[PDB]
Amino acid sequence: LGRRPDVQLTSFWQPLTLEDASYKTDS
Amino acid sequence: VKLVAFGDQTGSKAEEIESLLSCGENLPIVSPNVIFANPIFGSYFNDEPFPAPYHFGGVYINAHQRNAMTIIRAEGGREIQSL
Amino acid sequence: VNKYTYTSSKAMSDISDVIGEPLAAWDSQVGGRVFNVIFDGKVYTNTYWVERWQVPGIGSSDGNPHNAWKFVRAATADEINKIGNPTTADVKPTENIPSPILVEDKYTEETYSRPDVNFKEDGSQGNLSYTATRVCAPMYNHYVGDKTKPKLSAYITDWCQYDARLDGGGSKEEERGRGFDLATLMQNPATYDRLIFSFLGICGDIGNKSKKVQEVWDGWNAQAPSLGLPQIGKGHIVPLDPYGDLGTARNVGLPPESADTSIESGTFLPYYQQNRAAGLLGGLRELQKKAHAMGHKLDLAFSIGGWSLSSYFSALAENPDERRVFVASVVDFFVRFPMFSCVDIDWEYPGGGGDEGNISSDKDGENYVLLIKELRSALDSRFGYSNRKEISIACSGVKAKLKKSNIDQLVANGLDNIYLMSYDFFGTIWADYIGHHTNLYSPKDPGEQELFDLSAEAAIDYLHNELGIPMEKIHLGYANYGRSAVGGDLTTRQYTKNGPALGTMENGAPEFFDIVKNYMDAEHSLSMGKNGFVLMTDTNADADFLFSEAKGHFISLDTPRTVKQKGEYAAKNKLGGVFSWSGDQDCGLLANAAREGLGYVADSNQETIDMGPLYNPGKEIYLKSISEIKS
Repeated sequence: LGRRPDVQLTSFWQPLTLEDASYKTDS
Repeated sequence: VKLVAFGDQTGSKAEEIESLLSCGENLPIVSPNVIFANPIFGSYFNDEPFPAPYHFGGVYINAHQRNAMTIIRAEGGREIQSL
Repeated sequence: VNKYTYTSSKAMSDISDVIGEPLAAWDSQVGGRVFNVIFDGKVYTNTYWVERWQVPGIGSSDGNPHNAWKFVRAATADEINKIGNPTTADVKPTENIPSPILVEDKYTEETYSRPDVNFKEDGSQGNLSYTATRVCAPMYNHYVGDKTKPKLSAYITDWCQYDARLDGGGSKEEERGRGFDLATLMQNPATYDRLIFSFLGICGDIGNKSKKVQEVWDGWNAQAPSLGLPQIGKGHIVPLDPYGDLGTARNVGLPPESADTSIESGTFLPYYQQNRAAGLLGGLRELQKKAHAMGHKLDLAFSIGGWSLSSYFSALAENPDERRVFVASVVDFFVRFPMFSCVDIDWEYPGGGGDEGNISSDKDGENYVLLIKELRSALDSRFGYSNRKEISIACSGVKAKLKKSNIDQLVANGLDNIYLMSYDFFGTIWADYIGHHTNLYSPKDPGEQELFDLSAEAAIDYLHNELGIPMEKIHLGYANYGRSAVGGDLTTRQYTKNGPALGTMENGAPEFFDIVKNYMDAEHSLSMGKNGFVLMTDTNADADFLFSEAKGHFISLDTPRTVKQKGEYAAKNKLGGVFSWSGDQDCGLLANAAREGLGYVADSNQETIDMGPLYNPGKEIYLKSISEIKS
C-alpha cells in the first residue's frame, strides 16, 4: 500500500556536552 | 477523519490540504508597524498563536471559530482535527 | 509551572468585566478561585490564596499572614436569610489523611523499649529518644527557576554517618545513633543553591577532640615521607575523618563498589583528592553532576573553625608564617578539590565566648582582621578571576563582640559575606528564663534585649544602619531543632534550671523530625499538636512554641509558619541570602516553606505534599518580655 511516515524532522538537535551525566544510559 | 481516507475520496494529495490548513512551518506573519486594538494577545495565557488561522488566511474554512481544524497526532496514522 | 483556571456565568444579557462569583456564606473556603463569601453580614474577598484556617471575620483587614481579607457590607438582612450568615467557626483537623508523612523504625521502637532509654511519647519514662532519622519521608515539592530571589543554602555534618542500629547495636547512644543518606536530596536535587559541610580543623587545635588532630597528624606525617612529600606543622588543615568522608558507601548514595572503607588516616592520603574521592565527598560531586544535568549549579562549600574547634584561632593569631602555611593548606585543598564553589572559616570569638577552651585576648579581633585581609590577598593570588572564590564568616549576634568583629575592615578587605547564627539564643541549660532561642523580631519593651529577647533584627539594623553594610553581604537562616525546658511557667518564664530536658540525643535540644513523629502532626491537613502536647504561639514576638503540663516542659521552636515569617521578612528586606543550619534533620517541609518565605514558587500543579495548612498559628497568648515581667 505505500504506507508512509512523516519527515526525519529536526525536532531540536541540541548542542550539549557528552557524558552519561549528559548522555543517558537510562540505567 | 483519517487524512488518507479523506485524500483518497478527494482524489488529491494530503499535502494540498495541509497547506490549506497552513499546518506546515509556513506560519502566518504580520508587520511590526501595526498594532491591533483589543490586544488580548501575548499574555502568559494568550497561548494561541497570532495571527490566528481562524482569524487569518483560511478563516472561511471555519465558522470564524477558535477550533479551526488542523492536523492532529497520528492514531491509526496521522489525523485530522475534528468533524 | 503550576496553572489553574476557573469560570463564571451570567445571563446572556449581562456581562460583568469583573469576575462575577456566587454569593455565599463563608465556610472553609480555600484555593485560588474568587471568593466574596459572606460572614457576620459582611462580605469578604481574600485577594490572595485561601486557607482553611484563615477567617474573613478577623480578615476584614486581616485574614492572611500579610494583608487584609478585604470586605464590604453589601449584604442585606434577606441576603443574611437566603444565606445563613456565619458568625463564628473553628477549622478542625480532617478525619482522613491526604498524604503519608513518615514510616516507623523497628529499631527506634526497640530503642524506646530499651531498659535504659525507656522512651515514651510523654518522655515520662525516658527523657531521651535517640530516634533514627530513617523514620523520615522525602518531603520536597518542586519549583521554578526563580532566578531573582536570594540564594538558598544548608549546613551539613558528619553526624549523617552512623546509627549502629543498622548494625544491631543496642547498648550505646551511637549504636542508637543518627544519620541519613544524601540520596534523599539527590532524588530531587537543586533543593538549595549552596551547601556548607561542618567546620573542620587544623593541626595544633586545643579542644577536647584534639586527640583526633593528633591521630590524623600522625597518619599524615607517617605517610608524607613515603609519598615523598613535605611534613606539616601546626596550622595545616585537617579532614577529621577521611574514612567517613570517602571510605563509605552506605548513607552516601553510591554502590559499595570500590568503597575501600578499610582505608583510613594512615592510608587515605593518596586518595585525598576529588578525582580519587570515594564516599561522601565524591558522592557530593556526583550530586552536583546530576544538578548540572538539570542546570542551576549548587554553590558547594564548607567551612572550618566553629563552636567546638575554634580553640587554635587565638594561638595561630600573630603567627603570620604559620597562618601562611595554613592558607597554603587551604589553597592546596582547593587544588585537591577544585570542585568546590567556595570554603570559609568559622572563627567565633573576637572577644572570648562560648567554650572556654577558646583562649582569647582583646587583640584577637584586630589580629583576626589582619590575617583575614592576608587570607583574601593569598586567595586572590592563587585564583583565576573566572573561577574566583569569595568568603564569608558567621556572626554571633553578641551586640558588642559583633562590633568587636570589625566587619567594616573585613568588608574593606573583601570578605564578601556574613551568616548570622539566628538560633539557640536561649542557653536553656543556664539561661535565667525561658525565651525564644531564635526570635528575629523585637518583642515589646526592648528595655532588656541584651542577654535576652535577642531579636536578631537589632544586629541587623546595626550592620545596615549603624554599619552601612549592604544586605547582600549578610545572610540568615534557621535551624531544625528547638529548645526544651523543665517546669517552665508560661506566666513568668521562670523554669526549672539544671533539670534534664527533652532531646532524642541532646537533652534540651528537641529534634524537629522526631517532634513531628511525637508531638506535632499535619496528617489531617493542618498544623496539629498531638498526643496531648500543647501547640502555642505568642503575639508579643511572633513566637512559636510547645508545652506539656505534667512536667511543665516547654519547647521553643521554629515552625513552618514561623520560618515562613522569617523568610517573608528576609524577602521583604531583599537580604543577601537565606539558609538553614543543621539541615541534616528536616524532612524538607521546612525547606518547601522556606521557598514560600523566599516567595520561591513551585513549578507544577502536582505536589510532594501540601504546605498551606501548616501555617495556622498555635494557641494564641501574649508573653511579657523579661523586662516587662521583672518591672
